Amino acid sequence: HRILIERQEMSGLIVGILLVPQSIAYSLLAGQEPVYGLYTSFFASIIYFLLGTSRHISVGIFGVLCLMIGETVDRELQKAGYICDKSCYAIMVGSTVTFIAGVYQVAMGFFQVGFVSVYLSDALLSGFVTGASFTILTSQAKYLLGLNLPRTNGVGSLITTWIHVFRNIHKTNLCDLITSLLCLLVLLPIELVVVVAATLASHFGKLHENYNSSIAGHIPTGFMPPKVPEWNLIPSVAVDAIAISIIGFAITVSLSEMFAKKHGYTVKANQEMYAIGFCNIIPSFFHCFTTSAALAKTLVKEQLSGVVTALVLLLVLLVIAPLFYSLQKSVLGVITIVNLRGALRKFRDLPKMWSISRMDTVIWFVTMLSSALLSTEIGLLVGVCFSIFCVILRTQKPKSSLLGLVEESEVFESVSAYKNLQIKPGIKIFRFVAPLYYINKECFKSALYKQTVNPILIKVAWKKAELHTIVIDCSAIQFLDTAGIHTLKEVRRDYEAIGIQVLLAQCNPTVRDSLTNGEYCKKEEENLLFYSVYEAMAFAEVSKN
Amino acid sequence: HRILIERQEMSGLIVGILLVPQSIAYSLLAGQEPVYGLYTSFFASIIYFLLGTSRHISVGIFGVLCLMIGETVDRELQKAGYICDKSCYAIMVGSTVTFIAGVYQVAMGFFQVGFVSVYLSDALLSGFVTGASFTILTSQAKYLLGLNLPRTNGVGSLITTWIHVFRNIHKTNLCDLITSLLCLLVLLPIELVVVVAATLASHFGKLHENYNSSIAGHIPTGFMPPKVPEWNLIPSVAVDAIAISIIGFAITVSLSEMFAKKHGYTVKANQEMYAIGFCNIIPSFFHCFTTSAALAKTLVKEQLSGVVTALVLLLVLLVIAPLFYSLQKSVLGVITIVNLRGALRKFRDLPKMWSISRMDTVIWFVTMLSSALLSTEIGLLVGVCFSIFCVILRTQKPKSSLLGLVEESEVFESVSAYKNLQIKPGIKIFRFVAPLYYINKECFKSALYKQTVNPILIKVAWKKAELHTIVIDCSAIQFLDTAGIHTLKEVRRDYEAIGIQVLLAQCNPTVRDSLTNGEYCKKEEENLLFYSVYEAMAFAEVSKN
Repeated sequence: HRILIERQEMSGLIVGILLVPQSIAYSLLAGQEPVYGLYTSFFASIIYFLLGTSRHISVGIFGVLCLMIGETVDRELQKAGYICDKSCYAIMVGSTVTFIAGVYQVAMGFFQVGFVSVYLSDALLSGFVTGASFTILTSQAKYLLGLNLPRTNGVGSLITTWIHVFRNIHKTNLCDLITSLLCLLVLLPIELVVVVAATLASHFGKLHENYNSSIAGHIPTGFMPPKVPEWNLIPSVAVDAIAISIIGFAITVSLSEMFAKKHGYTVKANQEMYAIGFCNIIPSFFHCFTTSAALAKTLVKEQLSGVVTALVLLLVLLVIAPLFYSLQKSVLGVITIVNLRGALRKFRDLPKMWSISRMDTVIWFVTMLSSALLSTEIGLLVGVCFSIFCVILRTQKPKSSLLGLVEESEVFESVSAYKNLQIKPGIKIFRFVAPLYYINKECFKSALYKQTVNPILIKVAWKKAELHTIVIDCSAIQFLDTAGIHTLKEVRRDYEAIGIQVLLAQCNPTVRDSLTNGEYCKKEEENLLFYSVYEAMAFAEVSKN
Repeated sequence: HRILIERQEMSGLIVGILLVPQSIAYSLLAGQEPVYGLYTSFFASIIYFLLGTSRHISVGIFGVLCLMIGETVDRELQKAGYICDKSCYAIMVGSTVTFIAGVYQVAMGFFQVGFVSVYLSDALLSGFVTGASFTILTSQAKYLLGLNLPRTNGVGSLITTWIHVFRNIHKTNLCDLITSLLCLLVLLPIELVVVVAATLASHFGKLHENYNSSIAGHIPTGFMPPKVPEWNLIPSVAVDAIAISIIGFAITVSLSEMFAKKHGYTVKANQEMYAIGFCNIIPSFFHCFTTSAALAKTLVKEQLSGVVTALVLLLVLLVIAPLFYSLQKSVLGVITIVNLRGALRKFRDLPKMWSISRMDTVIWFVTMLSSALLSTEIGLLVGVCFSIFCVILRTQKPKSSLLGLVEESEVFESVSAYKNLQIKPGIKIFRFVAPLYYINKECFKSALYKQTVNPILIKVAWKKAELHTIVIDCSAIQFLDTAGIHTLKEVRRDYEAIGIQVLLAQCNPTVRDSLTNGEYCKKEEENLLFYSVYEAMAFAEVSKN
């Protein structure tokens, strides 16, 4: 009773006016002069308009990217202790990091090795974004309170800044706090009106006369010399540029793909990789720090309209620049806070994530904690690795149950999950859902010994002094590592020694090849491998009689 | 046409005489006085006899363990630049590492958290052992040549020592080389005769008169004060002790289990963990450096006989000690080389490993290279992580094929691997062997779009301007992460929009719960989930007509 089978041989003005206040900071947070953030936004929009495929996205300054480049800039400053002065040296450092990141992105795009973008899960990404949003929140807290705490960096930056704030809660400006409260209650085209009102009030009332920290005049136009990167700092920033490029292009391709799935569906991942690479090389020579697809802006916008944004930026870089100076830094802080509100709202729908899948929620929380309390790069690395390990954990504990026959059908279901299932005596069909390899080898052996009889104990009892065949269903066993071949041979040998016959059913072609290479089936011994659970069970029934 | 199923609610003298020459070195390699290796062997045998369960093993000095403790000792010496003198300080350092490793082992045994022992595969272990064997070979090369190269440590120790040897190949003793050649040709109870002859020749001929480096007199007995560990160096050695304890107890349990499987089969893993823990704490207070199950000795032996070994050791520690001094260090080198021959022979059977499984062979080679060229601890870590990643790689590229019906049966086989399979027109049964999660989501979508039609392209062609149902077999899909739920919903939506009906078959109970929680099945929409490939295919056949 066997079957023989043979194998084969426009709206841009809004964003453009939202980007002006949304840069000074993302530039101040980045630790550079405010006009250079505007340079970054302008060059990013212009470059993406020249070449790009998203057709609905706002590439440019990305909070998290600015935070990472700022952390790298601060570390390089502390290492060097810095013509170069202060702003210029940091700006060159940022440009060097940008050039290296763009080179990495373009190399990955050309090599077609962009598969490294699949290790992010979007849950790791949401957690990482939320952690960075909290980090930006604490960074802007000192502008919110008009404080003057010393610069801090490294693991535990969040808690260190918070405890410094607690140390000198007092001795504030008390005008920045008041205007921050006013801007907060207004915010909760609102941003444009808010910045206009704040600028008008600061200019009319002479806020800086009361020691209120405000934005100084940023040099209009300028930037005439296209200073190339120094390239001596290349080794000192390469490791940071790796993570910067990975995050930037992964977020860009994710946003492009999601918007294309919304409509159009014409986004080519390799083309976006090329575009984000050239959005970090050509601008890098033009005093820029980074570029990536911005989550919030994209929401504000929702690529010709992008040109409009650039135009507005150019106007702000041509004649509207003095209209924006002498503006209190607290307004930039509250603007940053209300833009991070969008990423912060992900907390509200935490139960929805918990209901769908628990391990993902656990990965999300672990990534959040590692990317907020610890450093950003360490947080992302902890996230990617934790996700890879979680896949391993699912294999280590694997569903395993006996199988029962469904009446008037050949369907074999799980008796531990489905009721009214018939099992004839002397036949036990074991089912192991996960792959069998070195990790769950002991678990597979223990589960089989528990559901069925234990051959070793019964043999030792016999030496001191019902069930006759076992049908091991391998339908769900995707691969069998060297340890698996040995485990299966050992199981068969023990059960043969006790007096039981072990039958393998529904084996994958790959598992069949692995068993054949391991000499499990000997030389056409037969009665060991079967193509269906039903056929093997009927064969056992015949063999018993 | 559906089925309704409801869910449930003696020989010891030989080893003892082989251990004397097999310690001086494993002590010299460890960077300590030779008599302390004998102390370690004696205390290990005595402790394991008092408590233990292997009943066939030779716990004691393990080459790799001695190498690791010696590397830690050398690094601590360089950090401190060292009453303490030279030998005593290093000995205290080793004892501290031993105490910390024993504490770690006993804590893991008590906590029943020994599951961390399942991440080694025995292929990673074989590669790690081979790499350490090469490291010991290069370390003993300088005794083989009677050289005097300066001490080296860190990543690239092997190549650095080799290039130093090349730098001064000349200016050798030329007597140590000759006696090493003689011992080599004799070796290739042989070891006992060899050491006896070497000692007799060295004593009679006055080899050290010709600047031949020989073993100095080691203090007989002694060790009366049980000097407790300093405990100030505890933080400086904890990270090394972690790896030391993991390797030691994993090797011990592996050897105990394999020998028990050979016969007896009474080894309890937790009891062995406790024993190896107490084999590194009580001796640690008695001037010992480490303890683990030795691979080679065990072969020499093959626990009452272990006592015999201790007795011999005690005699060597009582009155036979001066019988062993003034013995050329080259003899110890050749003895170490011929004992590493056993681990080196694993190269000969490399094709056998390649035939059984290729990825394991790749893991073995990667671990070998990382544990020989780079440092030992970095090699082991590179091994464990690489193995965990390799499981991920198998999922990223997953077998995927269409399914065909087997004549006069309900068996559905793979048409890409099995011939003479019937597929009626308009039905395509896709099979995805690996789990569906964030890693292979794109691969699953691409494979399905390739074998069947591509809904997005056909829809865009229709907008610019045969197959009617798809049965997705989920029998091998163990788990569905949040991304999987979204991918399946997107696939169903696209195929519904084009005009095709998507059917899921043989879903696991866990996958059913995941789909239900993700609102894939809506509210009893039916005709979406089926318990068998046959039932869903017949339902499609009826629905077409």
